[PDB]
Amino acid sequence: SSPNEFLNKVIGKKVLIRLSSGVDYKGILSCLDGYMNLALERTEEYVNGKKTNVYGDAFIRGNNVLYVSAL
Amino acid sequence: SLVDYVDRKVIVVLRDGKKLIGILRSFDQFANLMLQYTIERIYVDDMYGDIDRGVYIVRGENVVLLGEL
Amino acid sequence: SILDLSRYQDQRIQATFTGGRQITGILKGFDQLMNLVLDDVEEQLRNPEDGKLTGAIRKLGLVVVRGTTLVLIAPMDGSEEIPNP
Amino acid sequence: MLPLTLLNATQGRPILVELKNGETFNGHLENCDNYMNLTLREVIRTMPDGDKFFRLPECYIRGNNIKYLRIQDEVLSQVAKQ
Amino acid sequence: AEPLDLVRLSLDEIVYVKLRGDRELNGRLHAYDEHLNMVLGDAEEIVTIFLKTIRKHYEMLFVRGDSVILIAPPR
Amino acid sequence: MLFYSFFKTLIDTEVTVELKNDMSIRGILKSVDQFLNVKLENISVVDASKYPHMAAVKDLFIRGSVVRYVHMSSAYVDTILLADACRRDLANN
Amino acid sequence: ILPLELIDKCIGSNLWVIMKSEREFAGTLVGFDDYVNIVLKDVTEYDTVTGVTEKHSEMLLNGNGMCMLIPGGKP
RNA sequence: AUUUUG
Repeated sequence: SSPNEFLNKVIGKKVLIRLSSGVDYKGILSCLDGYMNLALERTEEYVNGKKTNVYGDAFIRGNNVLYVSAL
Repeated sequence: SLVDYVDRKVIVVLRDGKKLIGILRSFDQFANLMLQYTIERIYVDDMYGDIDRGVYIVRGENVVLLGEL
Repeated sequence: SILDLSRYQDQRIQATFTGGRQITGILKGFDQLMNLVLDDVEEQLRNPEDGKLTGAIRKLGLVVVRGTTLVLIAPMDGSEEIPNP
Repeated sequence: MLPLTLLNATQGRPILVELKNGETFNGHLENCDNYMNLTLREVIRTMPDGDKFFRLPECYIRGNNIKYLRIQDEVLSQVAKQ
Repeated sequence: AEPLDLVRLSLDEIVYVKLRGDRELNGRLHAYDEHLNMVLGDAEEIVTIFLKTIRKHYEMLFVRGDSVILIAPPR
Repeated sequence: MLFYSFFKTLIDTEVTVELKNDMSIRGILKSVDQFLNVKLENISVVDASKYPHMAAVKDLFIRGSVVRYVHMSSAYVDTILLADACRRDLANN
Repeated sequence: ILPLELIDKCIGSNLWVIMKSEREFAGTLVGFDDYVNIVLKDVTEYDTVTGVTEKHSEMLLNGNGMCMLIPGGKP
């Protein structure tokens, strides 16, 4: 499964998550599940271009995810 | 369930803001509704006007609420 | 499917997607999930403000249409914009 | 009598479909399924603002795009009687 | 090992929740399920409007999971 | 069905349902099903003048999917038993 | 012509993805799954309202919003 | 992955 192989090859690395709203999250991908729910370590949140938040750990509900991109 | 409202006059508020007033005839497990003798009531502040509309089948996902009258 | 897509095989059809995008194209293939293959596709572009059509089109060639986002399918032959009946 | 049973019983008769974005489709119900997917014949498509109109010989409507359906009261009577 | 564990380990903790409609919650997580429905106790809500923020307080608040964007455990 | 049971325990108590369309309805919870559809009785609409069409409504049904929040007054027994139940599900399921 | 076979024939080549919103992606198709979530590499992302473009080395695109998949990439 | 967990 191509999506699963990509995810397994970026787990533990730093990724860009874009949500359908366009809000961005940069962080270390801990794990994901079948709904594309995500767990991120060391997370920076970006609205438009500005960093708005940081989280040591963040749960992202998978229905919001537009894409997961290697950094 | 909605069986308690069957054959009663109800107002149905839809997600797009419409107010339908009619007799609830039936429903199913999606809360799809079937209404008879329905009017659509158009509000501007506290004033309203009615439009006769007949029978509706309302898709459940668009139903915000159903109120007994 | 209640729609027998083979009746449109090699005819131009109009497709509308959830969100408002509209295209036309010549039906070359489909599956049971209503994914389509359309050829000579043209997209009717919309105004960013009103969401209404502008009259401008763009060509897109051979396109795979996702059945999950299809909301409307209609043959082009017999269609016409008309005045308020 | 369930909503979708009424819908199946409306096959062959006029129907009004309003989509979630306010477009309306007037025409004869050709077919329908349990998703509420519809096929209509002899269709008038009215755009949301009520501005532009179109005629379509037939069309397919995916069920999860529908806001509501309107049918003639006479249909409900004649279906109750049968 | 799975993302929902972050929520599991956050039980009885003050969590931060980001919700659709420009809403934010801060509150003690008392329960949740696989939809991310949850109940928060002693919860503050920040509603952002376009700039300006409205603050609200709830003794006990059920949140439907389909509005949830992000959950963050406490620091 | 954790929250279905929680809401069962709130039956005949007062709650306030905030809909995703921003309306808020206070009333007595009379019913809840597996989809978290709720029935309220003796309702009162917050900012009622803004929603004139609700003035003549006494009882109502609300589809679970349009609910944003249900909020109510706290009770310690409620809170600790709810947390206990969540932990019980997590040990079991 | 079966739609998904055409997509599979595009693996290794350029593919232009058009979302329901004013957003597009064009890049080399690495692969896809049963819901046509898509892995693209050496990708350009387009905001077709602002005209801003971004680059990505490799990404998994959620198939939920995809209206159109155009083999051969974008002109 | 076609209405109550997008």
